[PDB]
Amino acid sequence: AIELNVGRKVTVTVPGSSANLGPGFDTLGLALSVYDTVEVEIIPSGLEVEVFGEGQGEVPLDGSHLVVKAIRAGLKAADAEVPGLRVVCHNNIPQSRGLGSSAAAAVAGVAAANGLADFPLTQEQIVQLSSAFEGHPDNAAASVLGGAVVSWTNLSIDGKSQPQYAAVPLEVQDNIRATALVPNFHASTEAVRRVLPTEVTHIDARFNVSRVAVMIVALQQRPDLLWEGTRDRLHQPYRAEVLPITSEWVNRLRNRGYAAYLSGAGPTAMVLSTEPIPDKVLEDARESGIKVLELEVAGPVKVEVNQPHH
Amino acid sequence: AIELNVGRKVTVTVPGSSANLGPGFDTLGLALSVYDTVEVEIIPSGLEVEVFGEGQGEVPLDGSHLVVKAIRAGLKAADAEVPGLRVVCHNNIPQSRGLGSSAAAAVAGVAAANGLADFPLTQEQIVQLSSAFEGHPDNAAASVLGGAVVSWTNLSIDGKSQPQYAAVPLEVQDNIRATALVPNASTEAVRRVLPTEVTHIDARFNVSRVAVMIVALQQRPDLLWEGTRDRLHQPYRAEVLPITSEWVNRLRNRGYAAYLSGAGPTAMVLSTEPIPDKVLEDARESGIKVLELEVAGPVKVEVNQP
Ligand SMILES: [Mg+2]
Repeated sequence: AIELNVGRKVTVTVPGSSANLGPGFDTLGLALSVYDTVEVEIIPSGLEVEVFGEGQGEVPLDGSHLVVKAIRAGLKAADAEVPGLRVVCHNNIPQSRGLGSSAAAAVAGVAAANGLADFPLTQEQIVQLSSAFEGHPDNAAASVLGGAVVSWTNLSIDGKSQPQYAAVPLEVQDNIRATALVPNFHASTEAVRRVLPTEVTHIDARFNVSRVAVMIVALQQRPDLLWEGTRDRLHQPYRAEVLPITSEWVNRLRNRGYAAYLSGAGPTAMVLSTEPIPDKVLEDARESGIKVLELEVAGPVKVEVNQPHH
Repeated sequence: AIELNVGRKVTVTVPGSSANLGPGFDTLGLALSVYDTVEVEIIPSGLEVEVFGEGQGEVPLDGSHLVVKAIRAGLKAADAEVPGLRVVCHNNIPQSRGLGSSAAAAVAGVAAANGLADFPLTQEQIVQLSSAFEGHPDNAAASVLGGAVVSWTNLSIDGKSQPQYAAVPLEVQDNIRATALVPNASTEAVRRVLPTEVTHIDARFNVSRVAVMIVALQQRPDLLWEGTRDRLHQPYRAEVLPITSEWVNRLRNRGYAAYLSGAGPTAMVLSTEPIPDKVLEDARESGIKVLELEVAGPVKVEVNQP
């Protein structure tokens, strides 16, 4: 293993992301313009980790351990080692709201480690390493690649064998935007997959196959089809049971023609459009205690090298 | 939840520990005179965690997340809340070498949390909390109570929720010392070798020897040798840990009560007189870092700023 020098420092800016996008359960992801910023500096000894981003008076954020584990895993894959690390995080991605906070933290750490080692790893390797941690693969890929992505896993059966995680970028039309409606409750709990059935009808499976295909063309060239492409029968009807309020916001929005869907497993409802959502709709959400984020589709994780080369 | 004051600071000193002690697998534990120091201070905002203690040029140490996890769980149990934490660790307990570094970090965090919240927790609660992170109350209880301890990881209450962890102090003879032989290995998943079943006769053996061991620790150090014999984990770990198993055997073949500390790779010897240099230096040649330890007292918490 090559030893990296004291003073080497990078600054990683990683976007959050939204998964599923309606019918694209465990496969589609969309990077969003809300960011965690992770500075990593090689120091002579010790591990120093700082995490900031919570409101005044509130309890400290999560993910510091996740960023560290990801940095370690990246350094290993880069065949590099360090005598010491200082890690400083400014996290703006809302956590446990279905906006890809954990996945982004893993991506930041792998990408930081890669930058520190002068970038020996490929994008494909970064997607592999970051996806293996806590956050889902469709989120991690979005945070790495930017834009909209298709992701998939090959469960290697010879034998253990960690799964392959792969992803490819979609083209997104430049005028598509994303508006998040983020409720307060840290719920949903991990009982949103205990609600997913073991069996579905062939007809419903068929339905999702065609609507995910429609969603992909909607994203790339037909934003008038976003409403059709965000229909789902594989996960949202079941999760609606657990998130009755989020479901009412999605239904209300969809009934008015908005391409609304459940962000990941919730409770955030996301709306994709080419025009801004009307003020009255957004202020109604805000008065109800729902945070409104008027976001852009984000580009890829960015790694800036702070320490000059000589 | 009650909000604790900004500027309150505690300093926790925690001992490492040795588990099993031969036959007392997942039960016996002994606190040892090598320490971690954890300072925790409530600050206005954010989380700041620092861990130091590795040698010059070495990769940084583990356990910073464990200490934080433990502090959180201790704050929850104390029904306390904080706006921010500064956590600084100086660790001397060698990690992944059977000397209870992980468990001590958990103990440090819960104890720091307890002290920050003005000590509303009982000793028994602190054992429960800190043992939960490891599933190894023998190490955890040792670091909390000090001395030697008997712990029962069982009461897996009940089907299914959080198992209860408890322990009680043994009184150790004052002239009993511990000499650790640390290979300067430790590849994990070490229950490869732990079988699903074992013969009633081998089970018979350990039950009698852990009992001999308790008496040996309390009043008869001449029985340490007999008390440290095992047939429930050490012959199986001997497969994955040779050199360790050979240092154990050639020490037991002389006048010495040697056992596998935790799961290894450290070999530990309990005795009442110092081990001869004419054997220690023979170990230091073969890559072994020799550590002469005493039995430690309980985790200590200083409130350095009210
Ligand atoms: Mg994963």
